[PDB]
Amino acid sequence: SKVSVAPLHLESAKEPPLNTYKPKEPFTATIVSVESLVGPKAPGETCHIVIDHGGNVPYWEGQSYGVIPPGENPKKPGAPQNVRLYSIASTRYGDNFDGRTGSLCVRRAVYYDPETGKEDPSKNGVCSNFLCNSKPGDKIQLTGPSGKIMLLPEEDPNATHIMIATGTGVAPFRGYLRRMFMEDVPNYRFGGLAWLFLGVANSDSLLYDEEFTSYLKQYPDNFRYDKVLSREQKNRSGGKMYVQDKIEEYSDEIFKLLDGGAHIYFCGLKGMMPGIQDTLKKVAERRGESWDQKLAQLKKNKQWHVEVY
Amino acid sequence: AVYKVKLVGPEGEEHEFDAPDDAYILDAAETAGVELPYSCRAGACSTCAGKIESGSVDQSDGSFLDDGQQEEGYVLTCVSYPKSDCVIHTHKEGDLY
Ligand SMILES: Cc1cc2nc3c(=O)[nH]c(=O)nc-3n(C[C@H](O)[C@H](O)[C@H](O)COP(=O)(O)OP(=O)(O)OC[C@H]3O[C@@H](n4cnc5c(N)ncnc54)[C@H](O)[C@@H]3O)c2cc1C
Ligand code: FES
Repeated sequence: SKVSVAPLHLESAKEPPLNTYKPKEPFTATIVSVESLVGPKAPGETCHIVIDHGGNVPYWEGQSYGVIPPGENPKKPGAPQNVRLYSIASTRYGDNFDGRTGSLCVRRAVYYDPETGKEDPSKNGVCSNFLCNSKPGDKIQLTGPSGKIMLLPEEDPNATHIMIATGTGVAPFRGYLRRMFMEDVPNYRFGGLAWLFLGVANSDSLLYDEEFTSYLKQYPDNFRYDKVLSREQKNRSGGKMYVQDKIEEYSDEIFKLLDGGAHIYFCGLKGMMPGIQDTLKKVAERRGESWDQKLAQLKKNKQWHVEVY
Repeated sequence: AVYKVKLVGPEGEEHEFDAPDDAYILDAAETAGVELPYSCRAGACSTCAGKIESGSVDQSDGSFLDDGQQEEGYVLTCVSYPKSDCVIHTHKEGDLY
């Protein structure tokens, strides 16, 4: 059975909220919790942060939050830190089915001398460490919400959605999937095909596996889930396994869906796209199609959704 | 005050619409049925990059462009407030590096 969520009036809005809070006057939110999502073998830490906005900074799935870390811009004295954007990883109701909180999936950005391999704390990510270092009760300068590119197309409750993600790129999909399968949303009964491809470094780096594996059990006919552990698996030629390699294992199947009107999304660091595109190019050609033309058509049909950074 | 913002596509296509001085140009344009390129929509990238011909805007809510790029006339339309009538050329992301 699905989890009851409230308040339902959060379904009433016709247009998504945008820029409810700007940098000059951010909303002061409160940290509800912070937990590491990875094991000891993960290259670095990625944490789950729950934030209490009290219903003041509501949002729609696929959107992001702005966070302004304390201190002054190191590049502009007297000026506050630039806002860092973070893809909201929770549905509009939040992990509390409250409609009161939202969540972020934050990768800790750290610096290591290319040689001595020693970390220089003075050179690591300000906002990401600030976030993952937070404790219950800490205040956070919140801006937004923002974005429209990753809004989930709901006109067709039986539409097909192929989700390709790497690292923190899984964030918006965690939002989609809770909405399609875990939450009891009367006006959105997903009955299509949700397919999630997630590529990470190793299994200790998997993000929300118990959650996604859970959908594979509850909705075998509506959810497909393929993982790629780059530092533990290998592709056909012996090199590290990447998401495009897993996408390749289902090339014909994936192109059918796209040809049938399926939506495809990409999210995570931008260095994931080059390989993805090359693989798509080679797959379209092994089928006799022009990739440039197909991309142009997919975009035309509003089936192509990218949120890399 | 509400100004008139005139946009120029990468092929001479033009669009002139009302733009409140307290509304981002990207939003003022979409209100008038004008489709413009965008990504983050929060002044963190260059996808919405544009270049001033005449007029001025306040895009301090943005942080992707450096002083030099802004000196040349480049503006992030998703976080730009028109400060007067302007003429802006769209799809300039390709000029940024
Ligand atoms: C639309 C959008 C969505 C995003 N979604 C997510 C998300 O869901 N999860 C996520 O984790 N991130 C996301 N990001 C990225 C995020 O906004 C930040 O860019 C990221 O967390 C790094 O910010 P930071 O403040 O930690 O680091 P910054 O201080 O900005 O530093 C950037 C890099 O410079 C390094 N550095 C700093 N000083 C030095 C020095 N002196 N020498 C050498 N290196 C140095 C840092 O260690 C770091 O790796 C998103 C970005 C956008 C635009
Ligand atoms: S869409 Fe990214 S800065 Fe405007």
